[PDB]
Amino acid sequence: GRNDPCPCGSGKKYKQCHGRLQ
Ligand SMILES: [Zn+2]
Repeated sequence: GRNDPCPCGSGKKYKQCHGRLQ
């Protein structure tokens, strides 16, 4: 859903930015 809140404000990005948790 292009939910890249954080300081990205976009889509997909966050998953690669704040989506990974390892
Ligand atoms: Zn981010």
